[PDB]
Amino acid sequence: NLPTYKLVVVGDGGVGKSALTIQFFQKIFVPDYDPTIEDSYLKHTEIDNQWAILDVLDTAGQEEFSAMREQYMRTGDGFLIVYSVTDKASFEHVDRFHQLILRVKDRESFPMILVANKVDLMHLRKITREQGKEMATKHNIPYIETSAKDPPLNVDKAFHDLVRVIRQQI
Amino acid sequence: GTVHRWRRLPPCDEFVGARRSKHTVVAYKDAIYVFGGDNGKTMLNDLLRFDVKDCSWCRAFTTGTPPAPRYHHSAVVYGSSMFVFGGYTGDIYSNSNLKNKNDLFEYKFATGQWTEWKIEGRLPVARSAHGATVYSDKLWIFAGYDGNARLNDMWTIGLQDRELTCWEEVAQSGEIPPSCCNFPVAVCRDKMFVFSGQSGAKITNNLFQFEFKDKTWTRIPTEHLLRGSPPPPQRRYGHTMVAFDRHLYVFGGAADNTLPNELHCYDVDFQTWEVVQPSSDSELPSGRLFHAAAVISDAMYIFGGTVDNNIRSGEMYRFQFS
Ligand SMILES: Nc1nc2c(ncn2[C@@H]2O[C@H](COP(=O)(O)OP(=O)(O)O)[C@@H](O)[C@H]2O)c(=O)[nH]1
Ligand SMILES: [Mg+2]
Repeated sequence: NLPTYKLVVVGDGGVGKSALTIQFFQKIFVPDYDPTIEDSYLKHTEIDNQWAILDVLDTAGQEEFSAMREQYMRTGDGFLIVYSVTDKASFEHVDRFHQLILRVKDRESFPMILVANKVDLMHLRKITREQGKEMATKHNIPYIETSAKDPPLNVDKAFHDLVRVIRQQI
Repeated sequence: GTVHRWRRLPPCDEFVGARRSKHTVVAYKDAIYVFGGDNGKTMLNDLLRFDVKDCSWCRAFTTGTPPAPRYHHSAVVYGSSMFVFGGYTGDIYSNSNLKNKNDLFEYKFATGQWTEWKIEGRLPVARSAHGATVYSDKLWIFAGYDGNARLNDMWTIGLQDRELTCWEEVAQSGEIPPSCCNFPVAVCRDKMFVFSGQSGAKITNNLFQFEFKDKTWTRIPTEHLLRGSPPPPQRRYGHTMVAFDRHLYVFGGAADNTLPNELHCYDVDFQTWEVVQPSSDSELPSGRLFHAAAVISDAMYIFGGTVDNNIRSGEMYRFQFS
């Protein structure tokens, strides 16, 4: 009887969803992963001394959901809304992804964590910490800054914290 | 009547049926039958009929309880009946009671009768976005998404006697296509053909061919750029593919976050791809996905789908094949 947590990584194109997922599961930074590939990953990890199965789907594409994408978006236990601190458009679309999850889930609130990625790119950073932290506290969801480029930053914590959010509900 | 001409046929009237996607279209006699789908708010289980000869829409006559409202199901025509299998069932708006299906419903065309084939024995796993076709008095369903992962299995069921029939898993051989869903299937010559689809990390523009006799798959070595041949169509999902006169016609689908409206044609015998040039008087259909296609006489018919901005469509287009 092991618990399974279905997590979905959503965000604009290029924010680093594939980089983060591959970093989290395969412990390697893979630059320029195929932007259209949308597949799922599986591990058994122990969070807070409790074993858990992690079922993560790296989303891709903005058109209508494939049968796989849809059922993941409808049954997912939590979502990682990811934007790039170098792409102001991705930040303005956090609201779009936020509304999408609630509309699909038909809920007033759902387990979500705002993820600011590519923090390593400091010279080209466009969105500050207060900007992202305000966005997160606006949607009443946690905020984590991440970087999938070696050495990775908060990649494991981001996914683990999402599980923790799920465990501390209802 | 101009050859190789797109023609915008009368769309499905709003009072007949809702503009939809993820529906199924089946050709029978001189009419196209639309079943199931997604109108943008709920699932559907109505049955529409487009009379090709005079371009008239109507709700098809149905008696008996139809299948539960669903989409991403399959529909095939065997003899004088339409067979619905699989799909996605539940309540979309409230996001509840969602499940894939593995049931089998028959729609008798002459009487409009809905009968459920309550099949005994071991069933194929409930799935959506699977592939399906009818060949050798049997229903063939292949691949799809089951809830946890994509599939690459294949099953048959005899459609001759409802009471004396059961499902059988096909021991496939050859290069089985990578686990896929949301792909079209067409039978030409005595082979079943599958192009692209949503296959995760293995998403490609490979063309697979399944010869029923030896139950073996073969990825047709294409893009013989050595021969300078035209390239294969871009990898995509949610597209349609129909067979007519030793050729496969691929249209629509979402390809790398775009909705191309090019018409691709694959010569099965010569293993060559081409882009069909529509006549000057053609009414080019917009790029779409999750639409549906069928063939009547020497013309292809496209209905529904999702166009740009997640807009459901009720348009019906006809491409004159010859
Ligand atoms: N410097 C840097 N580049 C990153 C990071 N994460 C992703 N990228 C780059 O962002 C681009 C697209 O990211 P990708 O992994 O494809 O993510 P996706 O497009 O959101 O699925 C590639 O050029 C990656 O190398 C990161 O943490 N740091
Ligand atoms: Mg990606």
